[PDB]
Amino acid sequence: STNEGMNVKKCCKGFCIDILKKLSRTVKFTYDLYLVTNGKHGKKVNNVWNGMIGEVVYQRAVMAVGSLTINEERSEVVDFSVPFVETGISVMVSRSPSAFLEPFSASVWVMMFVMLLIVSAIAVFVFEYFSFTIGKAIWLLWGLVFNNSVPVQNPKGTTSKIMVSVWAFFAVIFLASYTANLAAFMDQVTGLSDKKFQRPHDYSPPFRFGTVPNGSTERNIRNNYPYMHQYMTRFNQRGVEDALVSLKTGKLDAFIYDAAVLNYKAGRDEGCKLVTIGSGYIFATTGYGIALQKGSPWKRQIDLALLQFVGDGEMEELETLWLTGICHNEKQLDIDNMAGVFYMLAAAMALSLITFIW
Amino acid sequence: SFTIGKAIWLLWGLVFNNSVPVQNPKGTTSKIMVSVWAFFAVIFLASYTANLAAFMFVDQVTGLSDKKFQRPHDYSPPFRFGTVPNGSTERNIRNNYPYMHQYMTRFNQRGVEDALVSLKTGKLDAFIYDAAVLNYKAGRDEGCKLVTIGSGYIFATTGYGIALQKGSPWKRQIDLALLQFVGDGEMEELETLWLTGICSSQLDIDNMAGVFYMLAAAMALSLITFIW
Amino acid sequence: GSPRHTVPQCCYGFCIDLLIKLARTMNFTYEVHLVADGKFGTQERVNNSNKKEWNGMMGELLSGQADMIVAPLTINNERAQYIEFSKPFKYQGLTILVKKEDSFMQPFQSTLWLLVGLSVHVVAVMLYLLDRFSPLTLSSAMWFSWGVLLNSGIGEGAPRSFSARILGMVWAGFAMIIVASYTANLAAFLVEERITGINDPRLRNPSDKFIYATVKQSSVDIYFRRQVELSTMYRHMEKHNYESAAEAIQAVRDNKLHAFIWDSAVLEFEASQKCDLVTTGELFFRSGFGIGMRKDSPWKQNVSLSILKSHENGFMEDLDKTWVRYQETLTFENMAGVFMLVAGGIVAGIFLIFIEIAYK
Amino acid sequence: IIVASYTANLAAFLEERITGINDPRLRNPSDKFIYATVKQSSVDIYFRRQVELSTMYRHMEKHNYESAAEAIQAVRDNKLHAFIWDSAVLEFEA
Ligand SMILES: *[C@@H]1O[C@H](CO)[C@@H](O)[C@H](O)[C@H]1NC(C)=O
Ligand SMILES: *[C@@H]1O[C@H](CO)[C@@H](O)[C@H](O)[C@H]1NC(C)=O
Ligand SMILES: *[C@@H]1O[C@H](CO)[C@@H](O)[C@H](O)[C@H]1NC(C)=O
Ligand SMILES: *[C@@H]1O[C@H](CO)[C@@H](O)[C@H](O)[C@H]1NC(C)=O
Ligand SMILES: *[C@@H]1O[C@H](CO)[C@@H](O)[C@H](O)[C@H]1NC(C)=O
Repeated sequence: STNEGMNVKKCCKGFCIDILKKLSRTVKFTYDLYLVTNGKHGKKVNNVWNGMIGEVVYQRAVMAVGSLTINEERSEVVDFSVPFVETGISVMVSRSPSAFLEPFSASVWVMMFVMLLIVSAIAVFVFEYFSFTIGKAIWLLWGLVFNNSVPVQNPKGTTSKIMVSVWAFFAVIFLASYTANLAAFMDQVTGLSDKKFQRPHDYSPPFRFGTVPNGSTERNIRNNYPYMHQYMTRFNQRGVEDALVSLKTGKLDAFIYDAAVLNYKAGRDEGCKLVTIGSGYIFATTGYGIALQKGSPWKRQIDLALLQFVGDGEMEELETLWLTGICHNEKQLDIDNMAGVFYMLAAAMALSLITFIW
Repeated sequence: SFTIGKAIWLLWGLVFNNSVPVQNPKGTTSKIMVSVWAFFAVIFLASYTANLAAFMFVDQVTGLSDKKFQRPHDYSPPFRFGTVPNGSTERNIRNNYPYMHQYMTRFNQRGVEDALVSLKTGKLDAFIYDAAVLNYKAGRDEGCKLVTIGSGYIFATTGYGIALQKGSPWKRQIDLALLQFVGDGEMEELETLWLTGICSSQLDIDNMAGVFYMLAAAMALSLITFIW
Repeated sequence: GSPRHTVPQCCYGFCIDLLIKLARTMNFTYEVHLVADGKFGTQERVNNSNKKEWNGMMGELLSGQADMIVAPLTINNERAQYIEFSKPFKYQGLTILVKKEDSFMQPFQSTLWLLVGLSVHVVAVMLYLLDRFSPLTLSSAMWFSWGVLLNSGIGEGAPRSFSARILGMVWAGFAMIIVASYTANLAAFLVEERITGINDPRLRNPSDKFIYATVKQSSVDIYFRRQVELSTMYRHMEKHNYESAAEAIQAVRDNKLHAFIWDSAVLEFEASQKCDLVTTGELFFRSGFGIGMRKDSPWKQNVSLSILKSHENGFMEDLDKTWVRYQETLTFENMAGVFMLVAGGIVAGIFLIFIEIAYK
Repeated sequence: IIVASYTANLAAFLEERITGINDPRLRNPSDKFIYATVKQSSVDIYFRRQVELSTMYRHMEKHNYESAAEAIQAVRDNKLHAFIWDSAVLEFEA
């Protein structure tokens, strides 16, 4: 209800704090560090900025040592340094066979055996109307199913050859359907113009996706597609930690955020569960910079210090040490299917032993 | 025992597994190479079905992610594309892809209507232009053979505005006039008055041509076997 | 590589003939020595007092072990403020070298093939034992056991299978469902190589397939390190640092590379030499290459006038005429190993047939 | 070879409309995407009001139907793919 507050003293560490300490070693200036109390990174609401942009532009701060995104409006209001790291954007998703005889052929199997007995009875009737087709037509018929060059007899009847030809055509189209099923049995979003992000009526389960408020990501969306910003407004969320809890519990499907930071969150994830789509291929691939005031004489020394920090492997050492590498990306041969075929083969050897002993 | 000079048919009929069975000798000689040729025929038919699965009228240009615009060495027919010389379209290309400007600089053109005449006669393969004017010209084209492939998928899709000097006080009133022009459908009325435009089991549409070529080859071979 | 092996050998080529032209224009005696390493030289820190030094040719020029660097020196910010330069004689850009060129038996894992072989062996043995214990015998049993699996047609008969027709029909269906599953998952398994510039979204975050590197501690690596917005490609190139360019050519020839940043006309000359190294139609980083000269001296002016004499005539055109202008289910490369293994199987089968004829 | 092409065709076989209200592949149609509306309708006025309905207005003017019976005859013969229409009438006709 009021604007009264207290100056709480808090400790700071991380990557940008190491950058600030190395600038205090190089440029040799006394640092006056304080956290912003206005809000997030920045979004202009009726010619009123907030956050680090509101501190730098409105003559309340000198430089932005911490991490700050770069777009057109922030390149217009202030001047950034050189991009020392490639941190673009990406989308976080949720990420939360036995055999080919019993789960696939269960209701068709009985009718196919009924058709087999009908065709065998027709063959017995043709053989007895006008040479082992009295009761032993099962081996002949299920050998002509596969047609593995098994000669049995010389067919002199026209009816038998017509039935064998029709059954062979049925076996050919059944093998074609079986290979089509085996071909049909074998990411989610592959572009910014995907059919899913424009309308969730592509599939049957609905999903939600949103971004963070008070940031330049919303302006980067509105500079490309304002309707994507409208669907984000229809799918609003609370914050970064709240979206993380919604991804852990399942209340959120996708989440548009940075590229390398979600890679860090994927690497520190327990069980390597939250995995981004690829590694950030066809996204914007933006970078981070150091924003200073327009007309600052200290900008050249900071730029030379950053070129000294990058051009000797020290920035590579900082980006190797302060980043994670546990969870990697994208973690013909099958095991269980021919195992179940081997179980059915063992049952076939059991049945052959039963028919051999009696 | 007709496999003295007729071994060609006996070896080439063991591929499509419906040949007449020939009595092999009892010395276990022919059956091993018959089994080897049979396994070779099985893996050859497997590779043929794999090639037919990897094979899967359609358009030749997909957009900015085409497999031709970077380097035409992969495909056999070459192509060419250009924009207006020393224009804003060249700078809009250079703001996104300088290599596109490098491949476009050697294939430049002169005039937009001259580029249309070059597309109709065959002196040009592609021309980058605004999609709305191309829709308006395809709506009035003689021949009805212009269907615009792509209208802003991975394209720019930008707008136009009124640019004044830096510091003009009339710019706010021009912005209010533009907000008046948008908020009543008058701008869309001008766009409707000025811009306009008019005009499965069927995948074997080219396989029957191959059936015709194989039938012609079979008739030619039957004529050769008939004359001698 | 070697502890101490430096012998007098013969140097010739482009820069040697350029030095001969320099000696022909203005008189000076020289002695050509080779540098110990194979690196251009970077601004490397030394182990004490926080000082950045050089190595290679610049490490010998500033230390007194060299007098003139005759090399394609890249004009940049670090090297122009230390020593003087000359007129750039070479205008040449960079480009990308790529390779424009099906797990059947030998790349495929060999557990199930030996399993099918031992399975048909056990089937033939137990069918022969059932032919012994009935409710050319072995030759006919092997003919039946290899004719069921043959699946193309054979002139055989029908053995006595009053208690063995079930085993034969299950083995026939078993062999056909194995070869059907094998055809199906190979067709599902086998159902993109180009780079075409540094402005590629696919190479912003590479992987184990997108292989691209450069020469270790080269001026091209210095220029790519100066480009701070290409940090991930710098991470990918620093993990595959190559010492010499011949190792890079040997790696890209033996299918260990997929892209390599190298000079354009040299790769055109290599395309004239070898037909398997053809680049794209791109050209970037047109940087002038000259001669790194010494301090204030009139012989620097004499060398500059000799280079200007080489520019005003067609001597560089003559070098370009003598070096640059002088030119010289696929079943072509994919099924070459298929052809070799099928030919080896044919030779082994013919050898077994001749041994069978010579025995019986 | 014919039945192998048949097998590959059935493999390529194994959806009547994508149904995207703002899908750019549906906003920008092709020669196969055929959709029309009633000529000079109030629904056409409301589509004229919005700004993302420009390409659909340029496509539906190529197939201007006079009455709704022509649209029913066109969608009956599997010629159309989209037709903006009232909901209770379609619930009656279903
Ligand atoms: C942005 O920050 C302001 C405070 O400056 C806050 O009131 C607002 O809720 C934030 N934006 C949203 C939509 O969360
Ligand atoms: C563009 O302008 C230049 C002069 O600046 C002229 O020489 C050239 O012919 C023009 N054409 C091109 C390349 O667009
Ligand atoms: C060049 O200089 C050398 C001394 O360095 C001298 O002996 C010679 O006569 C001169 N003439 C030539 C070969 O140009
Ligand atoms: C420090 O000394 C070692 C001795 O071999 C030398 O190789 C190295 O270049 C020096 N500096 C660095 C970069 O560690
Ligand atoms: C070479 O250097 C001398 C000074 O040693 C100078 O007088 C002359 O102009 C220069 N030019 C020639 C002849 O190469």
